[PDB]
Amino acid sequence: ILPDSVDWREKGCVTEVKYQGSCGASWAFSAVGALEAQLKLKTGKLVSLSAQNLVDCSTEKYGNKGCNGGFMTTAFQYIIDNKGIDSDASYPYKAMDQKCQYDSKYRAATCSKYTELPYGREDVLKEAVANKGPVSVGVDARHPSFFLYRSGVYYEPSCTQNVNHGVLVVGYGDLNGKEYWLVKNSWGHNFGEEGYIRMARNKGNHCGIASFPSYPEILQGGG
Ligand SMILES: CS(=O)(=O)N1CCc2c(c(-c3ccc(Cl)c(C#Cc4ccc5c(c4)CN[C@H](C(=O)N4CCCCC4)C5)c3)nn2CCCN2CCOCC2)C1
Repeated sequence: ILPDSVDWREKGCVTEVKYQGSCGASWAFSAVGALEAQLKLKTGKLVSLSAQNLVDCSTEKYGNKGCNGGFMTTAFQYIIDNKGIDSDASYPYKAMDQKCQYDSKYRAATCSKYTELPYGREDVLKEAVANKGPVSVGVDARHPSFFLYRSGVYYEPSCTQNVNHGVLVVGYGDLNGKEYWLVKNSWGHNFGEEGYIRMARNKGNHCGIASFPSYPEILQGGG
């Protein structure tokens, strides 16, 4: 059923790693990264979507606080409510709160709905990553080892299932045995392995990677 390893970069479904700088917008980058994959899947076009759009426009109605943090799930809801999100090129990232400047002329994607996965279920997360696409997740990124990660599979004994940082699961596999989740971060290419971190998989919901997963969908009609 499920492949032993998945890497959605292999299908050209993952945009370049972004750099959030001095702005707590990991939640926005995680959300656009998940939708970028669906847009390529459904239309063949890979285009970076506007995290700034979310920072500026998905605000108090969505419990989001711009550069002070927010949630992928309600980011998706904003995109649904708004009937669109702009391309990154048309609405570029400035790493600060701005007035909402959404322009339907430059809408690059929509969202029909989003699905939240059950808490801590790494088997269900694996199936979604394999069968649906990259999944937005929160992790516990509070511990210094996360900041210093360079290579290998990340395991932090002090990690908890309480999450405060948004990332994108773009695959999974095993490094010489050691099972991992392939995680796209938004701290630029100088973080980890060219912007990516392999996070311990199947170790009791390590760092909360499976605590609050979600993914959006762009539906093609229905029956
Ligand atoms: C405690 S819990 O784990 O139990 N859990 C509690 C329940 C929960 C959590 C997450 C979740 C899932 C995924 C992510 Cl990614 C995040 C997050 C986050 C986040 C992202 C960024 C920042 C902060 C937090 C905190 N501030 C940071 C900041 O300001 N910075 C400025 C200085 C430099 C950068 C940092 C930025 C949170 N979903 N749900 C379920 C839906 C919760 N409903 C969502 C709609 O509304 C009402 C609440 C957290």
